[PDB]
Amino acid sequence: ITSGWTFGAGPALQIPFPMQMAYRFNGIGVTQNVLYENQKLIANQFNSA
Amino acid sequence: AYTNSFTRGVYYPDKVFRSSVLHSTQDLFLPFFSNVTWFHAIDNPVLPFNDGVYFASTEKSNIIRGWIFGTTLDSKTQSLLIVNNATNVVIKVCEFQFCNDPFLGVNCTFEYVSFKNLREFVFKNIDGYFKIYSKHTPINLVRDLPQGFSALEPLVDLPIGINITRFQTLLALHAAYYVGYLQPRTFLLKYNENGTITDAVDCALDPLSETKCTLKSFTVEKGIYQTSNFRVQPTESIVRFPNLDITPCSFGGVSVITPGTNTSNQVAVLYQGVNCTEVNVFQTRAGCLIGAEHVNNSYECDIPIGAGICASYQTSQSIIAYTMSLGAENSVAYSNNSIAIPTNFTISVTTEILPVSMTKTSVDCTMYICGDSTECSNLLLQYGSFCTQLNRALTGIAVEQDKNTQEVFAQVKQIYKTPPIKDFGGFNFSQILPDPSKPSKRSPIEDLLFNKVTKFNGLTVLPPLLTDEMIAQYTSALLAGTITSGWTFGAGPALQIPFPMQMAYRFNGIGVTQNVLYENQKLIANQFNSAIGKIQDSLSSTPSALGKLQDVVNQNAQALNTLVKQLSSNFGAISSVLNDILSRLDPPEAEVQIDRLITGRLQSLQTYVTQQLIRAAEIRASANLAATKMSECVLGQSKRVDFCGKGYHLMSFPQSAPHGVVFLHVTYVPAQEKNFTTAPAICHDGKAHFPREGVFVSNGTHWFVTQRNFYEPQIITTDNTFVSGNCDVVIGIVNNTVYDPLQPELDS
Repeated sequence: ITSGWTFGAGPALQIPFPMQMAYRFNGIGVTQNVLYENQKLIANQFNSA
Repeated sequence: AYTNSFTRGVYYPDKVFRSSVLHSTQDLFLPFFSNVTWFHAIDNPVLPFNDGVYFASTEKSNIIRGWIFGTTLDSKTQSLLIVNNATNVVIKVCEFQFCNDPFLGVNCTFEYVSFKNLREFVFKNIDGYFKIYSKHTPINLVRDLPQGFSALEPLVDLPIGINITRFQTLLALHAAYYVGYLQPRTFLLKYNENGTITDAVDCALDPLSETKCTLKSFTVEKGIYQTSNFRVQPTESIVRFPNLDITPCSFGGVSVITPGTNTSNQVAVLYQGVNCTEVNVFQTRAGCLIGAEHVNNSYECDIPIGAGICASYQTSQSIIAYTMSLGAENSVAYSNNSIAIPTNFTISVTTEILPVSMTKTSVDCTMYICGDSTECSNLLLQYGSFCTQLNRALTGIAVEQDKNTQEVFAQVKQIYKTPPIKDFGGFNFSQILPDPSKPSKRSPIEDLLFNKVTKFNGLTVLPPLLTDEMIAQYTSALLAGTITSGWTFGAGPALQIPFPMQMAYRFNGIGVTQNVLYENQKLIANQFNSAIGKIQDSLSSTPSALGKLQDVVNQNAQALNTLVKQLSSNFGAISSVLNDILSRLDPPEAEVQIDRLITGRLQSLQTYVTQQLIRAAEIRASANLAATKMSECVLGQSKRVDFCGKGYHLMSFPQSAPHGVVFLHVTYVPAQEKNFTTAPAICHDGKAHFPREGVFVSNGTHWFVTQRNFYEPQIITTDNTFVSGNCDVVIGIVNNTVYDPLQPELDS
């Protein structure tokens, strides 16, 4: 949770959670701004889930 | 506690010429704690007796001259009474008029008629005969006799055993006694071919010797073992039988912890499941310990004992107990405006070992069970073809082995070769490259592996079909194709692409700009060469890699030895030699002896094939995994996390091993990091801006953009940014300006 996947092969590097989530979303093939424009609703959905 | 005829006192039970082989024999021998003083008659005369002397010192005599005695100081029993003419003797329990005090001058047969020359004697009255053994060396000092390891070699004798009195090996040419303290147990011997051999070993000096005899070996290796189960002493029966509740007594194994023999010899003992209150003392949950203490400092596990506690040879080094330690703790600073970035890299080399196959054997059921006896056959045929179906199954697994080998190493269609010029842009691949100068065509690391890595009763071994030579040919061809053509040849025809842009492609595969390689070529080459050198040295130094292969080799050898040994038992039969069997004792109980033979080989050879079959299942899963790794990580590049080495994989080369395979992984690792600050977005002209790739950072007075695996600031333009939406909805935008790249062309 603290360092994403960075620590898996080297020294851990701090990085904000929303930026990590944006990296994940770009990984799946969606532009990053979508996360920013809906982050509150996404967090609500995640808590409900 | 050793003061010698040395570890003689092992007499030779018979003349059977065992040679260079282990065998432990239980016989009549002598107990511990033999001490004695020197007295007056109101410095070693006749000893506490049996036949000779004790266990450690040095001498050489020319001393003894005279005698008037009895060997038991009686002369009614066998005295050292010399009316024995050295060719014929007299020994008299033969009843003559005995004088109660002996004298000296100025029927009881040897021909057959009335000693540091360590000739043992004979008065072992198994039905009344007489004889002598013989060996030789002398006494001029405290005790002695010499050293070796085995019994000697056979020429002429007539053996029945001994009854004289002074425990042996004897004292002569080429007040009260003194002897030492010896433990009686079995005695292991090793009759070398040349016959320069004297000694043996005991089993219960201490748990060290207990392991020594339990493992049936001498070079006890570092580890933990359990000897014969220590039944908790049932001093008396239970008061429960006829003529509030009662619970039976416990029991448990006795465990021994020890370092290597050459390392040291001090040993501790572990008791399993027992309570010390109910039996140095170290009370623990596991049980009782000696030499161990609750020590504040801790380490990782080195010699595991169990129950969440591990012991090691530690403070010099001694057997101590410590609580488990996982590792150091760490934490990081996470904030809404924090970020870390690396700046430097490095190159690493790792290895990997896997088994590939196992040897093939065969067994001839009919002769193994019958000994090639017509009577045995015409009795045995009534049962069935179970042995034949066993042979069928064995043949099936034998062919399956070669099937697996061919499957794993049949992934190439065409062979290649390297050009005579080895100009490879500074890279020195001569290490893993085969050398024609050697008698074989293997690389020096393969040669180092080959040097470092080092029956007639119907048993047969089937040689395989593939040889080391063309296995090496296959490996060399694969390496040459890989280096010459990259990964293109794995999908179609051969295409030539040089190494520099080959590695440029590899770097680009992991999101790294290709100019980095061109701007660091010499550094990367030097790092690679140093890594190759250090892996040569590491593999030349550490010998602990080959354990996986050694395990299966020793497993098969042990199984074969066990099945061979099990034949020699009697299973209740009067004899084990079939010829004497049918000559004397018929098959009312030779039919039960062949029944127990066939059923004992049902378990033992169905389990030959059964643990060899579970072993085949394990080796087949291993071969499947090996082929998968071959194809995925050798013919291409894998995006899987930690599937092949640690880090970001770049290159892979396979190497051949006896019944195994060797891999080298080349990975990329970041080295140096620095702190920075970042923000999500920028609002220059009231409009939101986002990075096309990378991330936005600031040095404090300026703002830049760079990739996510290497630090390289860049000026913010519209080439790497795009517009989407206004600046109100987003959170954390900044009031910075983006430089317009079209204006300095428009003004010009």
